[PDB]
Amino acid sequence: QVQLVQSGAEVKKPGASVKVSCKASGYTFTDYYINWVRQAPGQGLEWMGWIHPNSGGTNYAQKFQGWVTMTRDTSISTAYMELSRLRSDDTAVYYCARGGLYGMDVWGQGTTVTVSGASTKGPSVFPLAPSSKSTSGGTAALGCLVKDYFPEPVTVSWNSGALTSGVHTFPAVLQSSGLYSLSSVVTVPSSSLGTQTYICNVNHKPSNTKVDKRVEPK
Amino acid sequence: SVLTQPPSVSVAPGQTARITCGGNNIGSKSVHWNQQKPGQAPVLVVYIPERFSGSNSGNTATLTISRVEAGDEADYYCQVWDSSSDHVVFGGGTKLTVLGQPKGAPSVTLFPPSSEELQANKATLVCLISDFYPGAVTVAWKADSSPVKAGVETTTPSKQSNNKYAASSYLSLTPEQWKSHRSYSCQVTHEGSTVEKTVAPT
Repeated sequence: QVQLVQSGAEVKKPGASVKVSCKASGYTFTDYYINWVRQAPGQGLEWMGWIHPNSGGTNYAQKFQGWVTMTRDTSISTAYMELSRLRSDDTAVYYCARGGLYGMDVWGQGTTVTVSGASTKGPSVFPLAPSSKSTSGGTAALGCLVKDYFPEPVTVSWNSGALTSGVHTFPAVLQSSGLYSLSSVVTVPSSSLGTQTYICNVNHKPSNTKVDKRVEPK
Repeated sequence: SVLTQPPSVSVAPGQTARITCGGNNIGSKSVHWNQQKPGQAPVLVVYIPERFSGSNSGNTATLTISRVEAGDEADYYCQVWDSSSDHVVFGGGTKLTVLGQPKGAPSVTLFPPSSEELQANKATLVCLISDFYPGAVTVAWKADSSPVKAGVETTTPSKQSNNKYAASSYLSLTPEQWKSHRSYSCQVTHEGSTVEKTVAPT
């Protein structure tokens, strides 16, 4: 099993630096080149450079010369890459593809680097009450508004994970203020309201915040 | 070296898709093809079924996929090795779309501001759009039949788990703005047809 496992997501500020590691498995780390590739959100693939783990020499594309530094630790079969003085453009997913000593086979799962001036902020959770208009043919639609948080992600469960059917959680909007907002709606039978309790469980680990909002009818 | 690809290609299920990669004497420089599905890392093909075959000659390289499935919807990148610089050069990428999926009209649910948010001197209108194909929507907002564009945040369409698309549009406004108008409306149009939901402070 040949694998490349990279470090977790990183959320940095403009002017900050970041280091991302790439763990190699299932093959001798030192007879295959290690390449790095950057993919901006919605753009194509962009080769950044390579490094050969035997002699540690590097080769950078001109665009990334000066602020990208690639190293490696042959002991733990890990490659590293350091982005310095980050910009909003550098927001992208960064991969660590393996290259032949002619393969260019096997990629890592990628690391997300989000550069932004927004500050870590927990969300304000508001219930989206059912009532009329939310009801359509005996089924009611109750929701939970998860407003003004940074950075991604949040997780929304219902009734501590006991309510899974009819759950539709929507991908978050990135407002112009730099904060995120999403909504999570459930469709329940209109006869269930009054006898059943509905609570949305919003977990936002980056801010160490978890909010259980009871959603009651009007 | 530069690598030029068509930005998008579309094919019916079971048909044959062809993705080209143009370059300076690419026919003698060994071409590799990558496949990237949304949210995942690229996966090398370069020929995973035998429906994928390669053909490099002259100034164009061509990846050919026979009997296309919906599972083949992905982004495809050609890749060559510029021996002038010991660099790896990628193509622009081609979006393969399969034209067999069933069309669908958008389902829209609009929520007024919560009382709790109004007690915080804030107000947000939540428009939730779901179960539409193809994934392209335009959202418009109205305050008593007068168009409104300030405070509008809309997501780009994102594919759901049922292989349809979903979006959401939010209208930010003040409590005195929300209670000053008779009603507000979220209008969603999709392939000419429009669905509208209205909500009022009463």
